[PDB]
Amino acid sequence: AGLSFDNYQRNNFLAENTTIVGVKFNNGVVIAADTRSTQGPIVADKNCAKLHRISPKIWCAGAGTAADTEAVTQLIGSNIELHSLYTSREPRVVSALQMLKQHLFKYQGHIGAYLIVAGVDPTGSHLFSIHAHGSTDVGYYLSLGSGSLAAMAVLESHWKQDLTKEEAIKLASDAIQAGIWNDLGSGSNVDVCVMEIGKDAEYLRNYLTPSYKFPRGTTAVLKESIVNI
Amino acid sequence: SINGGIVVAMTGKDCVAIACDFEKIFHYGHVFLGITGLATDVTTLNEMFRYKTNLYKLKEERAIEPETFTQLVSSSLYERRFGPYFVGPVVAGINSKSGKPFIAGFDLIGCIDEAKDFIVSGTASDQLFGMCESLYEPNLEPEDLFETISQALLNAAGAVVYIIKKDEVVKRYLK
Amino acid sequence: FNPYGDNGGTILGIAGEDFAVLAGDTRNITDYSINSRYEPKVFDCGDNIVMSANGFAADGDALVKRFKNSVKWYHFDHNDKKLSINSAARNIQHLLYGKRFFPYYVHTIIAGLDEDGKGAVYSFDPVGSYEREQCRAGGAAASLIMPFLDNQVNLSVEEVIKLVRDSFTSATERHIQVGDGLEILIVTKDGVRKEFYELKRD
Amino acid sequence: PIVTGTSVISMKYDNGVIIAADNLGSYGSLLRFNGVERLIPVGDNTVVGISGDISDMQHIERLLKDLVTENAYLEPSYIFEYLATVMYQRRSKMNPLWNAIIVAGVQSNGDQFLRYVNLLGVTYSSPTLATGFGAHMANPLLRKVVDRESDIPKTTVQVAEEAIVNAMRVLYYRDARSSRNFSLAIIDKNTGLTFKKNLQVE
Amino acid sequence: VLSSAVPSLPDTLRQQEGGAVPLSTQLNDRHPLESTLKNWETTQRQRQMEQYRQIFGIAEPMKRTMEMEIVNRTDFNPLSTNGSIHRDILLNKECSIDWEDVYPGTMVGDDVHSKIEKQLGI
Amino acid sequence: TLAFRFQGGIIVAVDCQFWETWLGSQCRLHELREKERISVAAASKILSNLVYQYKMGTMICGYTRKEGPTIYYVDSDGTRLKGDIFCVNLYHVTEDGWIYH
Amino acid sequence: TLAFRFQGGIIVAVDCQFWETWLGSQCRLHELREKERISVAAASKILSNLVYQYKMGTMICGYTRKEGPTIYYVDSDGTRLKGDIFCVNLYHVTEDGWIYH
Amino acid sequence: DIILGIRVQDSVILASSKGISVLDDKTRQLSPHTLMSFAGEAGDTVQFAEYIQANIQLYSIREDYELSPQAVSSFVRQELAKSIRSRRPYQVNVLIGGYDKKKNKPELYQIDYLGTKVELPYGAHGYSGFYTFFLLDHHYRPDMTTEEGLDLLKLCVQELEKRMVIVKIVDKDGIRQVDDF
Amino acid sequence: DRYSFSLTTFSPSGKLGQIDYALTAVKQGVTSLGIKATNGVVIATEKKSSSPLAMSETLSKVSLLTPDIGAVYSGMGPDYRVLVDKSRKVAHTSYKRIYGEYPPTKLLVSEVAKIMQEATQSGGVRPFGVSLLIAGHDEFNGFSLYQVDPSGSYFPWKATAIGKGSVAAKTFLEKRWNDELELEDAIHIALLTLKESVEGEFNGDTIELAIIGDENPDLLGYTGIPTDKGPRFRKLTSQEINDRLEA
Amino acid sequence: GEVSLGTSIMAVTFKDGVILGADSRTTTGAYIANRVTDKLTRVHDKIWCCRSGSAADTQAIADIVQYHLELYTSQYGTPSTETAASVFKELCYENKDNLTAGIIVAGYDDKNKGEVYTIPLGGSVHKLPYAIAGSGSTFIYGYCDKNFRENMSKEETVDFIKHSLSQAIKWDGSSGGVIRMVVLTAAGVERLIFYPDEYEQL
Amino acid sequence: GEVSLGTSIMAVTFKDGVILGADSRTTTGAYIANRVTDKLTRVHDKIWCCRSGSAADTQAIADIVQYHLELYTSQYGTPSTETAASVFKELCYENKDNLTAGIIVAGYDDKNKGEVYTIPLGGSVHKLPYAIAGSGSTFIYGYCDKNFRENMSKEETVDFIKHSLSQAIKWDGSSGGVIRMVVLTAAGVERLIFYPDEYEQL
Repeated sequence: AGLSFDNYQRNNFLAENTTIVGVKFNNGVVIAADTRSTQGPIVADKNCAKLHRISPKIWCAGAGTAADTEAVTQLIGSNIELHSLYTSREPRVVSALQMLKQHLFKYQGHIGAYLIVAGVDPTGSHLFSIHAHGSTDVGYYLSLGSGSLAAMAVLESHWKQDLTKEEAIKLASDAIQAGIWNDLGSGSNVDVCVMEIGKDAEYLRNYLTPSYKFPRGTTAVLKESIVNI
Repeated sequence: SINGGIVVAMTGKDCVAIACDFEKIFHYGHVFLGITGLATDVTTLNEMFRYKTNLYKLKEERAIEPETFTQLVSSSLYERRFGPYFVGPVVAGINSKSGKPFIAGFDLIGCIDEAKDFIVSGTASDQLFGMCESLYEPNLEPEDLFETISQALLNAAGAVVYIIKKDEVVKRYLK
Repeated sequence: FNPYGDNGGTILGIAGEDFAVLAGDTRNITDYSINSRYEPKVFDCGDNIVMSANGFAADGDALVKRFKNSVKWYHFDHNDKKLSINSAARNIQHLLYGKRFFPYYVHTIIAGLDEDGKGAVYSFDPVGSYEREQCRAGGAAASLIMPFLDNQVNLSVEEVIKLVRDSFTSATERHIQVGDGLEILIVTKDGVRKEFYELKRD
Repeated sequence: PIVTGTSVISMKYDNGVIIAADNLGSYGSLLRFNGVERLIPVGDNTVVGISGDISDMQHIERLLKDLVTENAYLEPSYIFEYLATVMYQRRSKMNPLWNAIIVAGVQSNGDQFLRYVNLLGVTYSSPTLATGFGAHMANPLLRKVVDRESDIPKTTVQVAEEAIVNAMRVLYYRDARSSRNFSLAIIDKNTGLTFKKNLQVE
Repeated sequence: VLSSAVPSLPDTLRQQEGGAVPLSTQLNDRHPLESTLKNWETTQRQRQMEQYRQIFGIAEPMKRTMEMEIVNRTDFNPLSTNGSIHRDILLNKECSIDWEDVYPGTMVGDDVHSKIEKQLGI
Repeated sequence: TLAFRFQGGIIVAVDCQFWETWLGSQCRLHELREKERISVAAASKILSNLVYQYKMGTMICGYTRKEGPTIYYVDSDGTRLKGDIFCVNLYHVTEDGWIYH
Repeated sequence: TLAFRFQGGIIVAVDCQFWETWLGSQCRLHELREKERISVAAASKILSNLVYQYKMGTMICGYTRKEGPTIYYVDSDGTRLKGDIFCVNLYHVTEDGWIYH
Repeated sequence: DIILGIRVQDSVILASSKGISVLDDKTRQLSPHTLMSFAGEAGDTVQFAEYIQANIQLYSIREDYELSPQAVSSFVRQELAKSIRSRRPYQVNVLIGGYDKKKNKPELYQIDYLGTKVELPYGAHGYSGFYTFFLLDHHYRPDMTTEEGLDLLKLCVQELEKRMVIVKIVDKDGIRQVDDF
Repeated sequence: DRYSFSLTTFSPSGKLGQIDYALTAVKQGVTSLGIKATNGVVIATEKKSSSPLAMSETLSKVSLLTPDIGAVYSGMGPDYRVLVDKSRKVAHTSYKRIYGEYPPTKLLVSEVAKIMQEATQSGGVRPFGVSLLIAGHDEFNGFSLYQVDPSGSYFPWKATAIGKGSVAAKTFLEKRWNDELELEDAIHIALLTLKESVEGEFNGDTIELAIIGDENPDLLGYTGIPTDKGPRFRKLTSQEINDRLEA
Repeated sequence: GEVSLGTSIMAVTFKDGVILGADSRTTTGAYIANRVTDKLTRVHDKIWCCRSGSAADTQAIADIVQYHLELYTSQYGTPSTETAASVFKELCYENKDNLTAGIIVAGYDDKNKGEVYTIPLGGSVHKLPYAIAGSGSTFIYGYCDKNFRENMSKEETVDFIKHSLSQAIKWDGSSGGVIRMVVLTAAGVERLIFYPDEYEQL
Repeated sequence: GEVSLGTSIMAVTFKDGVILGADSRTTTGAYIANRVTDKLTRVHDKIWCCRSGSAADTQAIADIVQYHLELYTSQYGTPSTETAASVFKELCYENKDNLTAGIIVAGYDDKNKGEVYTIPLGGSVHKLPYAIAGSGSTFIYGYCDKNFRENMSKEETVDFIKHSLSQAIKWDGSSGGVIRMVVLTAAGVERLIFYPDEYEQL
């Protein structure tokens, strides 16, 4: 059951032959990320959504192996949804942190999911970062991805206590812009989500957004046929 | 060897085009799947998806839509996350209800790259990313779409092209 | 110790019917961090010769430096006579070939006008081997450039400069190491002309 | 390397260049020598800032002192080419100097100079230069002040100095191998080389 | 399943595994995470019972394990590999998901009677 | 060592210890359950399937009412092959058993 | 690629660049000092002794007044061997030189 | 260890190359109108062939019906792939040649060590896979008849032994042994 | 102890003993009904409590399985509570984590029925003593209403009632249903029918009503990405029901 | 790529309680991932843990110990500091082949007043009047011995810890930031924070 | 199998001179080959060297420095401590790729009074008021800083060195034995020896 290792030996035989930032402000927390996805040096898919939704007021953004981040995040989202239904309560961010880190620790870091989890619960706002090995830390502001260092510089330079909603959005967006210009892995547009204690989460997709028609018949055709559904 | 073929998918105006260089393009209802990589994995995945989609049709009395099939392939691929299938698949189809053309591309373990313009996979893709972008435009007609998709495939590299309409599919071969 | 680095980027040479073109991006790179946004990747060596060594910058700058010195010595020994493109090609081959067992990792291209006035472009294997070619590109995004051009070429020096602009504009769109600035050198019997155009910053 | 200086940062402004470095030589994880000056004035018009192996830094320092001595019987570009040749040649000898060097200065004609060179001989110029850990932290911050050549004339001494000092504070906070004490040198075409010592990050 | 004709060899045919090719001695090179991950749940459960024994005494683990054995052995459904509904409650997995649940994972030896014999060791 | 087949029977001239010793145990059980001597093809087949599972150039000879004179060689890698002539103190094999010459 | 010897001459049908280019330099010097074209055996021998010192499947063909039509293959490891038939656009070689067919 | 396959207009011709000296290696009869030839590692390859023979024979006894060559080829492909899941791949190459009585047409299939199935007009493995395609591709034709095929095989085998086999044919009459290579 | 003889066995008349007894428990249980309208579905039931001191908010009989699906029961609450917990879990393992979307009503009902059926042939567990009226909406099948019995047999219903007042309410729904019913009209009918069945006091506190109808973005909890729209299942508050009753 | 806890931690028993102190800087290589970390982990109301080594294994172990102690508390009342150390040993030792955990346990109980237990990477348990661990502890071994005294008061112990960790922070760059301290006493748990401006100049 | 110098050495400038101190234990692994070693090496009458790292390379270098200084002395009189450090750097640096040498140089001269130069394994030279090196020095970095003062008298410096090396000896077993100290002053070279019974109880 579960992940099978069904072709580990066969694959071995054959072989032998982004920027994410979280900013906590006075009445909530802000999570922002870029929208460039790269398959190696190539830009596989621009305009990509990197802000996952564990719950309505708990949002996640990750780096590393993409599939691993998507796989666990969706899995934890189901547990949060089920647990909330079971307990008939608004889920806590700490809840997601415990199962998320316990799950990653179970796989010895082979599941390469590095995540930033931000959300608001009845006990207040929270902002956590999670590594593939399960280690976590809590901070007022965080950054992740290849452009983390560039983004952190902006955060450290400008961040201050009890930021306002407008300032945090500008700070997070500005931090992502720094990674976009200075890091190759980051680029395209910026996705911003704002979670507040007493309000619904606002997902600001595309918050910032910084002929060869050949004549018909050019390509020769050997034969044509009609396929039936 | 028959391994390493190249497959490309493009989105047009109320139509999609999927082409490839034994056949690597398979359809389960009105959704088309193209797989590039090891031939053994290509054969295995088709049988698995035929097994899964056929049960889906029987249980639900409804054909699987491309959007739903996209998640099914991703979940199936993530299984065997350790020792995955050495394949890069591409799905192309039109949703029966909304009629919105849909295409997507995956990595070994199912990372959904739901590009709105074009999708490529397999060997020699690095050359085909740029050529598709230089030639691609939004909202091509089915006939104009064929020229753009065929020209990118042939010059980048027989070849076969599928033009998928709402209730009509055209299969073509190229020199 | 690893003596060899990398800087990315791309170069392109086209041998027009009469004119010759050499183009390359201006961006310098190290493992995802932009070292600088304007480093001239294409050089003019005089005598209607434009040279560019892509790949490892420290290998490339040395090769052009030694080649330029050879040109000066050639002028002194040959009564300041012009250096032919073919003569320069073999001269560079000896320079490249002079370090076989410790070679330059540079795919260099020289463009100019051969004796009769037609466009000339020579591309050198890192171990020296060269061949006369109508058009050639080298570097990271070389594979993304040649296929597009071949469609539209296989033409004046103002409509090819359009295709090169679009070609590099296409490469910068899907490739991250492609630069944020385009350098183009145009060689004609009139002389050598430098043109610069801007590309995407990120 | 054994004893290393973490980072140097610099930026060219309208009327000159500014270069800064922290006064620490780190013995691995140990902040052993918090008195190591790493900015080397080479005259009234240039400063050489060095990071990496401190032992190799002191070998660079004498060559610069010999350079003034042998000549006195200099320009910023003049000094860089001497260093670049040494750095390249040490690489060619498979005996590199484990350093990254920024040469900051003002030419006698008023032209501003900022060039980088590392153990591999790779060199590049930029409106803002930083070495090691400062290439990822300060360089994005400084680039916001001068993103391109056109911004150089629009940046004054105070703005450039403020940006440099601010970059040091961010650099110090997130750099484990850094120190609160740093030296800052301002070279201006009018007021000459201004050199500030043991500034405190706050 | 050992061969009936010779009680010293695996029954290559009844044990449908792709021939005798997957021989016993060769199932030694394994993924590093396979062994730890396969019996991760078992280790946590046993560790949990040990703490109950240390604090609550041997009575509590006996009551926990006896209830589970009652549920497991009284539940025989040869047409479903899904865990029993009451098994989740006892294990406290009634509001949790795992890859083992999402991915639960032949003409010859998959018949019901095969499980009847194994269930009863007949 | 060598052995060959002929009209009159079979001629033989000149870890492994136990496996042959243990195999002598299994043939005893088979000789008992079926009450008839195990054939050479079976005996070689049993040995072949085992050396495979535990990857010993053993050979087998015999003379049976139905099978007749047969020689089977079992390679250490599990290769089983019949042989009219085998080559790698004389014995002679008949239906009544072997004879020491 | 292939080449063979016949009464009328030789038929040829279809790093290495310089070594052949450089070898063309040495034969020029030999053609000058001795004022007579270097023989095939010598030319192959020179090439063989070099690829050996710097361990390039080069071949040599020619037609000389005394040596006549000969073909010599030089392996990348320094092996030199004469050949009546060689196999691995047509040319014909005579005493006056090659002819492009 | 050479295995060959030629799909003539009414039959399939399979050929195979032969301390211990004898006077039917690398082959197994799965069905009266199906023949399977394999090459690869000694030992690991024969147990797989024996196992496949048992399963196909078991199906035939159970249904009292002749499983089609296409179905047999698919079954081998899945078992071979299923075998490699939990072990390191082993060099095996299988040729399945059979006559489809229902369709009254011969069929030949090639299965590689990784478990990929190809329907072929002709196929080969081993030392025969480097040059022999140069001959079969030039001389093979679809409407070639059995007697012509063995001239081609006799021709082909001749080139094999110049640069350097027991032959069986599957037809509506069933498996047949041949001395004329 | 390798086995346990089946609790549920056929009688000489061909009837399953425990199954029929389980249906009786549902029959003796509190009444619950559902009505399928042209643009929505209604599921209603009334809360019987041990004492008035009980918190009515905790007596939630109508529950959410998926944002577009809801269920109500008549019989033994504990059995229904366990089933809902498994039904929600199954909706994620079987379908959502595989197809990325919530299952349709018919599939979810089938999987709940499978859970109830496997208890009908087992040596340890009696059959579940509940019948669930599962109402939901599907993008293709549209609005639907299913009734699943202890035997595991589920039937789609235009309008149905289960419990003590099943026969009386079902006949009343027979005379007051049509293909042209509006969701607002269905709620009025449901409240009426429930009034004859309920013994004692009839208000919004003794009655809870849930509806499958138009989306509720206000209940989604977040904004943006319009392709992700709200839920359809809404549990009317006691305040809303009281306003409906006076009308 | 596992995250190792670069720490400078310290626990000191004093007259009527125990004090647990630690830095706030966690580093991945030379980078400071977070400079406001709370390395003082609560396993019980009067028992506090501090982690050294891998951040993942220790965090998992700490959760289990809190789980077991909470399980113990519900049955036999508030545990002792010795009991918590025993719980740590079982997890740390029996998993020493898989988990890289180093722990310091400081707690208060009526029976034994304040107590400190240190668990190095080997898994052994040693009861000490005071304990220091982490990368920065190697630089104050000779200072704590010379200045530590038995049955000190709160003010002296707080000053003693401030001086001790100031030097470890000064010399070890893997440790730094704010000095967070927990005072465990019969009066109750008390939290203290000292910023760099308060202890560096000592 | 090269013998590495397990040492705990220290040099301290004071009011009217400099004091050089070191242990007497040299260890091969866990074994103490000799416990009465004289690690204080004389390169000149008023200049004394102390070695860290490999015992062979440093001994060879020390002999050369004494040879060069004796050569210098015969020509330009008694050298300065700075000159001796310069000699060490040339040998240590230019042979850094082959010789593993770490040195501390303490000397007295009329022009500069007492001076201390420390040369870590990298070959760099750093002038300091006081210096500590060796394996046992890592345990007193935080003690010397807190207690060291400028322009101390002989008694305080002797006591300061005794306390400092007692702790390094206590915690580091590679260092131990008798504390031999050299007092360099205008009065002349003075030798002191302190046995374990004299400093352990401090």
